[PDB]
Amino acid sequence: NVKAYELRTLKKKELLDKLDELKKELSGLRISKALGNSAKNSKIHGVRKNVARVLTVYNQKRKMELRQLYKNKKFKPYNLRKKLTKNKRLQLSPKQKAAMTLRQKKKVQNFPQRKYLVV
Amino acid sequence: VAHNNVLPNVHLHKWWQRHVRVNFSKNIKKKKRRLLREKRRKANGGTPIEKLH
Amino acid sequence: GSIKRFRLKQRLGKCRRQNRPVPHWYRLKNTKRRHWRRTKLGL
Amino acid sequence: GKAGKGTGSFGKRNGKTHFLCLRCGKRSYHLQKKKCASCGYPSAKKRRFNWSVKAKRRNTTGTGRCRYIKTLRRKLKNKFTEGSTPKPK
Amino acid sequence: KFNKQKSSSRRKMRKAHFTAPAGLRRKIMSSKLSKELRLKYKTRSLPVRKDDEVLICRGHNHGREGKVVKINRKRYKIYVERVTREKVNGESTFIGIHPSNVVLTKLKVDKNRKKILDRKA
RNA sequence: AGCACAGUCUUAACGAUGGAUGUCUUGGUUCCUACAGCGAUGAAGGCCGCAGCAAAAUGCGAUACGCAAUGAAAAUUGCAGUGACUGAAUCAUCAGAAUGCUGAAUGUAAACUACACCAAUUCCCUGGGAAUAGUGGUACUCCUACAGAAA
RNA sequence: UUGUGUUGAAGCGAAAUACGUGAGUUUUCGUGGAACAUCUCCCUAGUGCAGAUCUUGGUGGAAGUAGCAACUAUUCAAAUGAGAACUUUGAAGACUGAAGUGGAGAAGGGUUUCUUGUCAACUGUGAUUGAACAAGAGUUAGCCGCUCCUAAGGGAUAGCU
RNA sequence: ACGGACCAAGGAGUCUAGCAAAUGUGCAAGUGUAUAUGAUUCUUUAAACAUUUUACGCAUAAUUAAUG
RNA sequence: UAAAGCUAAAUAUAUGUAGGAGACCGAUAGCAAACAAGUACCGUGAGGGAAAGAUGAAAUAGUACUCAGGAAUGAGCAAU
RNA sequence: GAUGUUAGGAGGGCAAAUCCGCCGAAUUUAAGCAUAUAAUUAAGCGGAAGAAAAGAAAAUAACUAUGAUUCC
Repeated sequence: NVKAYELRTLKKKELLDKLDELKKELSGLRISKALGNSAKNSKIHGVRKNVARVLTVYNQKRKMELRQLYKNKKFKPYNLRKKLTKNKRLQLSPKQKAAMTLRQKKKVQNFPQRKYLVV
Repeated sequence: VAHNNVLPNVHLHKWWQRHVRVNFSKNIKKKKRRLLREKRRKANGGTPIEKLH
Repeated sequence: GSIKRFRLKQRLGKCRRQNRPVPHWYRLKNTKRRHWRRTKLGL
Repeated sequence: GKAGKGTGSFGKRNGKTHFLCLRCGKRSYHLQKKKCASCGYPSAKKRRFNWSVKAKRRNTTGTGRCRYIKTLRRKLKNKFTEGSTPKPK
Repeated sequence: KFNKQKSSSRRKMRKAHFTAPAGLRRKIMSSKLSKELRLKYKTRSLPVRKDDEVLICRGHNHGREGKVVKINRKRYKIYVERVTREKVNGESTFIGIHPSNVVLTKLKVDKNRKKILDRKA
């Protein structure tokens, strides 16, 4: 019954081998359950949770690695790109909407909305 | 019609359940408007919201 | 029919699985159950 | 004589007409013309109507599992940035 | 009462009480703290633990006191080690007491409880 | 040990099937307020699966009644077994990873788990060593930029 | 406004030297196990039932009555089990008379298939049987078919409304 | 002549707009404060309170197709 | 001063969600659905579409023991 | 204009209470019924937002004139 942080430091090859041997052990426990045995049925849940955690840490490591491979470059793959909503992605940029012509820009700069108080 | 009454003049001959809408929310809408305008003037650094006409 | 499609055979397996009764030890803590002849699955 | 309008006729039911309707899953996919009756699987839309309150509400959204929509619910209140993680200990 | 943000409706709150998660039932599983402990720990109450020493002061069995054995948040009950009762089959099991009827007189300090008594301090 | 015509009806007391009346309510209804789209980045819906002993419903997607992480933080227990003296047993939040087959379904059809064609494909190590017949792509319309042909 | 409530309220059954003229009110006994009234004045309403071939739910007489009728027909001994006209074995007499209650198959049904236990309900009679219930088990293809080609035809592509 | 085998529960002149009449009330040649405005009201408060020296409806004067 | 174009507020919500309320209904009532509900079920289909809440403070007090019967079940001096 | 498994991007369907266009009835009333009325409604088809649509006069008055649009 391994834990997450104590795997968060392992090398990928050892992690994969650990996963393979855990799968083999789980298969053996399934053999035991299927055959007339009814004793070792408990540890199967622990094994099925161990393999899940190992897979999760492996997948997260792979995701960080394959994000690091593609720093910036303005052409991130679609899955590695944003996952906002459709009309958020297709929404006008804030700079795009705030952009305005020199005519009105100059007019507003010369005559801005201004604070004041009365007697 | 029955004897000495005004001639009926009811314009309800068409469907009107479809369009009846009473206003329970008069006073609370008034309160909401008050709060909104108060916040609008408070956020404006004390400058009166009203304009000369 | 002695000839059946794959999805039809799988669905028949699913329905037979559904026909199984409630386990005993759970009751220590059903009504939707058909009969092979009384009710026709229709599928 | 023997195949009359009643039981005699009733005895000849074989070779059905409707089937699984891959989209709906209901048994309203007529086979002799390749078209469903609930959705119309060859067609594009879902074949909705407004004269059928039941056929609207018993199949309207919210009935099913709602994998993605009820996941993207209650993310509005967080309004977090995707790709961000809570600060560790 | 005064805040309109928090509902006061019988149904809408009793439902919450019954279906509340165990993480919230831990809060309600509490009871009164003894008089000496009150002035010793500047607090009024604290939840129960599996290895606490409590005095029972209500119901048909309000005379004894002993260390608790186990709690059960599914039934809202706590069990004390000495007020057991036998059944018809001859098996003996601990009777169930609602925490409101008992007062703690000695509680097992812990790393976890030190900081909660700090935040109570 | 003996006495009662029977049957029909009526009245009282004691009981049988039935579940109103009376009382309860994790329910509903109406009204008020607040926010508001989802989707070729694979939608809603539907099939198929998932537990030690597991049918339904709830939940979940080959990490399958839950994984990671944050907070709360000691029980879960029907039997079994799992837990420390707290990134662990159990809760709430959930942004990280995953998210089968489908489905507008999109390589070619469907009462098929049918058949193509192009790249062989991926992992591990930091130029090699493995593995798998397994993996991606190929709908129609349209816009911008590119190419070689026409007149 | 002002009380009753675990020394048992609401309800309900029986009833009252009880009151009214009458809707009804008020009481005693039994049962009951948690709320109840205001008639001090008033405000409000999904408010008072015998019916509508009223609706929902339950119960009668009719009545232990009609009836349990086609497909010729069963009899004995034993086992089984507490139980046997309708389970099993043997004897005997018959029938179905190859257009068969015989074998294979199609559409349809979808585990009814087999084994071991099995009688709460059903098998309109009994029932140990079972197409019932419970727990397990069972469908092996280069050659049997599908997958292939084409028909009356369907759908769709270009254009056209 | 038609409905009623029996029992328990449910079961039907209600609501809205407009007018008129009868009654009670306030005010009275005026009346109503509408939308809406302000307030140390802001559980109950979706109610009560309040309305700087022509807003309107209805009434004060009728009549004729109509200039009036 | 038409035959070109843009724009927040004052306004609507029998949808979805999340909160809060009530001179509303109280299990034939209230949404069809207080419970395993758009479920069982019916129709080849468009579609139609129900019935079913309350032991008890605690079942961690759910009927142990004896006798009779095959068992159901029954009786006790036995027992919650 | 063609051609492109050319590079880069979009559209398709679900969901409707409020909203936006088209098409488009009858039941009914008129005590009959055909104009009319139900109704520029129901049904159908197609399209978005958190609000939309309308909006800066080819306006209204006729007066000592007002002055985008929307809503009570």
